[PDB]
Amino acid sequence: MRKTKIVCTIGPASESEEMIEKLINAGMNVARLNFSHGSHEEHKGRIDTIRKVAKRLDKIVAILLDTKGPEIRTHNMKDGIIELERGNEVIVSMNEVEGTPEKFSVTYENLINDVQVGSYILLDDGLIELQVKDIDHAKKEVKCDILNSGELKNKKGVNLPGVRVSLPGITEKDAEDIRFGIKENVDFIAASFVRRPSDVLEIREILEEQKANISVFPKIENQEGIDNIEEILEVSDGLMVARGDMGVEIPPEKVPMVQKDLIRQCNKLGKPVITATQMLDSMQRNPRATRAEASDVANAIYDGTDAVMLSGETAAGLYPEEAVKTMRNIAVSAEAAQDYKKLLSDRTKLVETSLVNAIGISVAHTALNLNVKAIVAATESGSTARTISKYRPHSDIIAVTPSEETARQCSIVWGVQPVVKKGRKSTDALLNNAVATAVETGRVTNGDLIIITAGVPTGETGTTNMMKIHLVGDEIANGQGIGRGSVVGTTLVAETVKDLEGKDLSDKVIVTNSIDETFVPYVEKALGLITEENGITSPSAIVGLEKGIPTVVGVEKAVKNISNNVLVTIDAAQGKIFEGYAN
Amino acid sequence: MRKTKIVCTIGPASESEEMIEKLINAGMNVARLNFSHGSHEEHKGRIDTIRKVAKRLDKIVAILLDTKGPEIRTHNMKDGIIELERGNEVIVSMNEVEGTPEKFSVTYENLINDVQVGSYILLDDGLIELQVKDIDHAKKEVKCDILNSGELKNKKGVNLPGVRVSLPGITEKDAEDIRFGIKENVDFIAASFVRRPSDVLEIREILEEQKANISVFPKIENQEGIDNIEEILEVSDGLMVARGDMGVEIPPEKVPMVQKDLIRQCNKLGKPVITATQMLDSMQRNPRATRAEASDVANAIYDGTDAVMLSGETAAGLYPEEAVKTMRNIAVSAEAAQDYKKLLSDRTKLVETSLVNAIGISVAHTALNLNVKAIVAATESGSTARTISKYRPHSDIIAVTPSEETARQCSIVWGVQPVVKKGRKSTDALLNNAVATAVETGRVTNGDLIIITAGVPTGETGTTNMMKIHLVGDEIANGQGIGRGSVVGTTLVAETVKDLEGKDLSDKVIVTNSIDETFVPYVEKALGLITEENGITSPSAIVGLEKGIPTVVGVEKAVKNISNNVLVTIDAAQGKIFEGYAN
Amino acid sequence: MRKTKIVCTIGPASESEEMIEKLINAGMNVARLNFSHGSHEEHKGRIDTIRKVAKRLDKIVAILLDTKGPEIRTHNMKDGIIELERGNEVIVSMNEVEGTPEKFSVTYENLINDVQVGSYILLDDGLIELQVKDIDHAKKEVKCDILNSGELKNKKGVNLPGVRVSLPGITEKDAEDIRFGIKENVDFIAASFVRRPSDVLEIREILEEQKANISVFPKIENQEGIDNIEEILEVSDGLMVARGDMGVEIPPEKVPMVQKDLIRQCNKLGKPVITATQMLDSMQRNPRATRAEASDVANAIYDGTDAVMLSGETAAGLYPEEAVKTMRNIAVSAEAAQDYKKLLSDRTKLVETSLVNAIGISVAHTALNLNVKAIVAATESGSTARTISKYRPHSDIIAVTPSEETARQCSIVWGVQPVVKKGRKSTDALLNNAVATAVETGRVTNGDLIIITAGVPTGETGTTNMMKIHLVGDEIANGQGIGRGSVVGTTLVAETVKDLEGKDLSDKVIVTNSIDETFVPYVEKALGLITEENGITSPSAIVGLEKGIPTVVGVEKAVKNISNNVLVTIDAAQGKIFEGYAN
Repeated sequence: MRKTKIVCTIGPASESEEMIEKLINAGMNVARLNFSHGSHEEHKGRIDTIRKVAKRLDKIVAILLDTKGPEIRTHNMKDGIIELERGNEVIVSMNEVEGTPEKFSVTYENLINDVQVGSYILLDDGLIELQVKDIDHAKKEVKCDILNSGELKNKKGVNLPGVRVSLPGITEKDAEDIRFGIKENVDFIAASFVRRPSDVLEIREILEEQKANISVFPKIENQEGIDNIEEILEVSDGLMVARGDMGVEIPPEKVPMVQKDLIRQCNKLGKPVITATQMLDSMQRNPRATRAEASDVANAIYDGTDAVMLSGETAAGLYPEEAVKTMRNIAVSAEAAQDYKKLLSDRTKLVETSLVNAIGISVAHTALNLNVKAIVAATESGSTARTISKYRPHSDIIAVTPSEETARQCSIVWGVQPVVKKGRKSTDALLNNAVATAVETGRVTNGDLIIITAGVPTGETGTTNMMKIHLVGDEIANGQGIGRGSVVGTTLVAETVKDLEGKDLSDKVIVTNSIDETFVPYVEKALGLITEENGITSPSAIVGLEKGIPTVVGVEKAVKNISNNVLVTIDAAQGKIFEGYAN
Repeated sequence: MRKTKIVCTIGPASESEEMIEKLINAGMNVARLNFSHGSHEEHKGRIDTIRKVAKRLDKIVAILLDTKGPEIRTHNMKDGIIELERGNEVIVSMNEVEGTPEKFSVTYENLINDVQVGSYILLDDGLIELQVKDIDHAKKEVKCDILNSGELKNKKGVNLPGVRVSLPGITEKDAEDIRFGIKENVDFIAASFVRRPSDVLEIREILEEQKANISVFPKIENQEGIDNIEEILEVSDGLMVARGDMGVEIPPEKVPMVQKDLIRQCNKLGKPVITATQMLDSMQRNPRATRAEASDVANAIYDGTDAVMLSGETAAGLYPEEAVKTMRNIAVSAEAAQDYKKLLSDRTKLVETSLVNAIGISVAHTALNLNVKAIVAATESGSTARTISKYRPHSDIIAVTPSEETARQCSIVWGVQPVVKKGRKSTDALLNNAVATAVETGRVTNGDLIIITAGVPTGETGTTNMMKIHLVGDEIANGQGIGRGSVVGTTLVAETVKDLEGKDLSDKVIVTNSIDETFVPYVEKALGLITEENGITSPSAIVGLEKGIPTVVGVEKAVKNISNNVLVTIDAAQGKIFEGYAN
Repeated sequence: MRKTKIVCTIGPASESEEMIEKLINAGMNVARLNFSHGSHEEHKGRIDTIRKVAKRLDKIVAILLDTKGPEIRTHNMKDGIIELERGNEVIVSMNEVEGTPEKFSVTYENLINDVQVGSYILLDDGLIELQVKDIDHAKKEVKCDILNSGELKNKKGVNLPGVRVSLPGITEKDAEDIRFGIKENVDFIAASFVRRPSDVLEIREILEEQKANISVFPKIENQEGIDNIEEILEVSDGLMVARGDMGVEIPPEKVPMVQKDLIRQCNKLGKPVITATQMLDSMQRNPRATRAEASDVANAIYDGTDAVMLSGETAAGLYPEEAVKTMRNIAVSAEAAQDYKKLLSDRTKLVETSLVNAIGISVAHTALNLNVKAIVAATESGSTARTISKYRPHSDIIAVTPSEETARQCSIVWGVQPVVKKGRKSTDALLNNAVATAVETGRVTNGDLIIITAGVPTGETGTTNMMKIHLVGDEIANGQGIGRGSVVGTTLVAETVKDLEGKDLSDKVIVTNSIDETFVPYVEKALGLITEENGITSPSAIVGLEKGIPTVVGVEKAVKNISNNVLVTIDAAQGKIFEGYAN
């Protein structure tokens, strides 16, 4: 019962074997490595630690590699710092220059081809905004009106509020960074500043060369990306919503509504979504998060995020463990109080009709109606686990897989708790393994209902194409059931009529030889009835059907075999009797 | 595509081997033997004929044995005929007497205990009604006011409009008649004048002695039976609605509404219902039924009947074949024009939540949404077939079974067409047999979608607990699919750009080596695209995703292996290519 | 198109006539006066300014008076500040004392009777929590274990996490404060720390004395209040959800879910809800709100709030206007992108069946289906407006009323824009006024559909009991309509066949004398047809019905009266022709 997965950025505060252990124990599911900073040397060092500490603690943690991305910086500035007055003008040179309140240079020389008169330009993560007055293609200079007078340090960022910014999909560095991911069988690549399908395909063509198999998760940080969200997902394995970065190009006021609609669009196609940045940022400095921050995280969950990400809190914060522990607690709480009927009801309408989704909706409704304890999803790739996870059911999801990487592919998916069991061949084994695996988790015992979905035969696999509903054994006794109902209650083995005379409340299922006239007054006071032998019109059978009591007759040696005062469940249809609570 | 099953009463008109053949060919599913008349000697003679002609024509026909039942006749009457004036009085003696306009005797001596002053009494199937004026328990005579002056022949029937008529459940004769049924492994026992659960249980205790296994179908002919419908079904395997018999005790005007509500209550619990009597009665004499009769039969179907019954039409009518042929035609027509969405929508609300029904509703919705050609139900008993049949889906039901009797048990169930294949053990074999059996019926071929429901493992069986969705093979080629859509259309193997230059309409999926710049103009005019080799960002792949065309790349030897101008289906997800139409 | 109402707390930053003007123009609908601070003298000064500036700008602004409430403070502390160690113990004296790390006093002497061993106690708005170790009723001292070591200033608050805190419903001050409200005909009283019905009734008995008529809105700040939400609303006129206050006694993590469920329970009964505190708090200091804050406000709206409240932002913040302007913008945006079908569908299921609600659900569905521009609700009290507002329709609500106070009563209700028109008597006048008032708002013109709901006759009033659908005039021409359809398009007055020969596209409705054979080819190319005279089988009439074109015949002087090239709407049923777009 945890559902929403926790991604953590590893940094100086949490390279430590000792600390990486604590974070894993505190719920970390995926390790982010941010390639904005650090050398391959450093990143490789942390990867080894995570692997090592993971397989000592015998836990499944994924590695996520976050690229730096293309960007539009300012070039160097004169005296290190430069100022810009508020009603004034500035010239943005496409050619490199030293910074002056008049002449001022940007690294993306092709800016002049993207903007036009009236377009806004933002500097130092939106610290001070400019606006395009004139464009001169001879001199290649863009003359602008300064608006929010502020200082300007050296290599500070520039943002053009969409504006089809025409950078490449990936930088040369990124291209080398992602081959380093390829080298370490890294699990996830979060791609930066994505904004058209091209930008992903560029990563995927580098992957397909080394037959890489890594999941690619775009970072949608501007309008062009928001606008192209469907076509990006078409080509992507998942998605990341960087709010901080987004809040520069599109107004803070509007971001939460945008966020909702992105997450929505991922839930639709069953792609995992990571909600990123500005989660618990005050826990770099403090040991507990502020209310405004807690609210934020919750809304992340209500909106429908497969996962939640900690940035600086864990990488270079004074409280990292606390940051993860807290992240978890908020998760569990925010989930506890939400309606899985609504959640389903929303997804039932939202997703499309397909062979694969048919089984999704079947397993969803069924799990909800029959109140199943666990859905065990047998997958080689992970797409079943996802097809089940998109419909968001209360039931715990269990992704049994033979692939150690696809296990880690699932650590980020909502609801799914993956185990790695060596593959069976035939369905009949597949099913029995499922049941085994379910129980060995401690998550289900004998009373419980389990639904087993998988893609058989497991050769072609591809789509998931079947489900079995399964009550986890295993009938204590059986015989001929009269009536169709059922109940639970503690036995009262009565060897004679006087063996239950003055010591009688309701709430019990009596276990006798047969029913006399002396038994018939006591039986109707009870909850159930099990009788030793008998047929269908017998005194024992007939009395149960008359007074609406679920009964079983012809029960081999009920008085000897069935114990006294032990809780039991009787099933009128089927004619089975169980160890204590079932369905 | 036939659904509603046809029961036929065998008689003098249709004992003939020649004629029983023609009725089987004309759609007969179940053979009614009415034990109101005829000797065991005769009934045994027909049973043999039916068996013999059935297993020659290699068809599954059940036998139904219809009991006569308890009844309340008049004793003999003076001069053979007697009359009764309209404003007069008559005495009904509980002691036997010769009939007189005053003194007049009834076989059910205990009538005096069931009626009271004011109660109505009906004579000769409701020819003339009386009403109770006084009761004398000394003389044991019930003094009545005659109301509808008519003649009165000897052994004519008497009906007390409910009135808990206190006859037994079965007569001595019936008790002997049903052991004769036990002796011939007869498939069904329609029990007459049932009205409380007792009355069935009396048949079922006689069955359980010889471990008989026969389905018992009550005949509900009066208020007490209508009133106890739920409790009767609780104990019964099915039901019959005798309208003629009912129309005596409850007003013709009201019967159709009562009928509806009975059928409804059977559909709820998945018990088969036979709608009986007054179907095509004018076809004893005529070669074609009247409009009023046709309308009747149809309403039977619209109301929801698993089966339709012919009485005298087939037993002692001049046109019997014609009566069955016509019964079929009306069935097919009345089904053709009904809405299986409504039908499902009705049952979705009407039936209860249970493990078994979960699979029903799953198989129902799924079959409707994905437009599956056939639901193959693997049963040993028949309950899966029925769990599937109650939700009434468009899809043909196919009950594969190892039991030759449970095959016949299904002949009467709506939608289900049973086959008898020798049992597999493992699920994996189970599934593969299903698919086999489906195809061997000629009812599904390769393009088609099949749903396979069954109760695994097949040991415990009891409940049905799983389903598999299955597309009947078998991918002509495969490779790397770009996009997620799909289409059907005829190939155009283009070995070069000029190989499709001037000979080009839309509606085709081109099969080339790769895409040049010379191909790109033609590709976007097409429906689909299959290319010889290539990767994901290739010219061939990229152009498809841009222009929304479903494509596959990396198709081993597409130009050589895939034929020209043959209809094909391409599946963008999965990356498969099919022989001609699929899903 | 604004819907969600904005309440603003007036303070030092916004007492100014100049600034109160700017806030009214920036969307303020209700003025909060917080009686936690300030003297009657001050509050009276602001009231006058609001009234004055309101009736100069000719706008309806309500006054809300927010009581301080009962509370449990600490008494004075030694040296002004005192500290408490983390694993230590503290004694909470029910008798006043100077503060010491050991002995420590609380103003609510009866605390000892509410708590028990194990109960938690919170200090300084949940800064440091304690827990009850022992209770001594002799000394009247509660011995506690300190848990979160922190400092403790003088008069700091104490909170017992429910715990039926047995304070009174109102303080003596509050009792005097609310009579001051009575003295200024103040519109709303937000009652603090409400938690049982008693607490409201205490305000309502003080009101009923002076026949006050003021709406009372509880502040639900703890479990006892959450738990009793239904019974409190039973007795209340509305509600406030103070999140800050709530977030002390119940975990930040859980509050959003609680909030939803409270708002839900108000929407159910049609009581207005104000979502309060922690909206845009960073706008005390900054000119624009943070993303996390925006998100919050939006969720307020998605949850279903009739109103949104600004506290310190407007009262003692540097940016107040900006705070209201921004509050508005977020509102309009968060509404723009929500589904009024869902909104209705949610309320349709949620609210109960009643005579009054019948009209609600009728006016709701109808407004959605027929896409009505405005619902004009004629009220004396305001309950119709509210009956209409609870079902949340897209249509603008217009509450026409004779009462200047009930106008202000509606300023806070979702959707409702109130006008004050002097009362009519007869329904027929009532209706015509509605239509007048709707148009005079500029919100509806002639093409538009208006629904008029009201409670007639207006004597008894009480419930709302009727609705009229009304198309805002006024047929340019009329005659005999053939067909039943309708269309809009620009006229082409054709005096002859050559008067439309070569100058012909589709998209027009031709207006001729009659139809020859020379006209019949051109007519079928058109959208509509209006002909000068003619009957029903005429050449002009017949051609329209054959080719499915909406037409009107017998139109007095169509060629002279109807202008050329002016957009018009023709209605086949009714036989009317309109000025340009209708229904």
